[PDB]
Amino acid sequence: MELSLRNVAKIVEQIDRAVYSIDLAIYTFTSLFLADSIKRALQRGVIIRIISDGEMVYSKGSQISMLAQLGVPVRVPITTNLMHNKFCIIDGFERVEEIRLLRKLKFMRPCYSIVISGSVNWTGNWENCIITADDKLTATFQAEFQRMWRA
Ligand SMILES: [Cl-]
Repeated sequence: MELSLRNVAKIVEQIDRAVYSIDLAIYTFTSLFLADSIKRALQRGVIIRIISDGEMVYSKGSQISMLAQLGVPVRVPITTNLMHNKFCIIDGFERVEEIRLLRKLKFMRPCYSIVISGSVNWTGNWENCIITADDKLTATFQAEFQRMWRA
């Protein structure tokens, strides 16, 4: 239970350093530490999207409603949302590039894609956490995120 504290700390820190975008796919979202980092990211101008489960979104105590009220778009598949892992994409290449077109930015702040992944908890735990900056893995996660976002 100590590694989960260390891992969450590293994840919050990664979210704090998000420049343009955060795409999060999670089964249950109860971590106050994660939810607050998303808050600070949103206040920092970062565009954030969240994909979760319809039933778990209204469970106790979910942080989804608190984030959705701040203007964070949340989409849930129906039904239900079964995943093999929860993941977070920070400044994914394709996602940042599409933001470039949306805001029509003349200049780009330097950044790079970071993928955080871990085991799904069905019942604030981040077990089997991996943090890496490989675009090969990034593009795959982004593609999966794009798919669920459509549906
Ligand atoms: Cl989860």
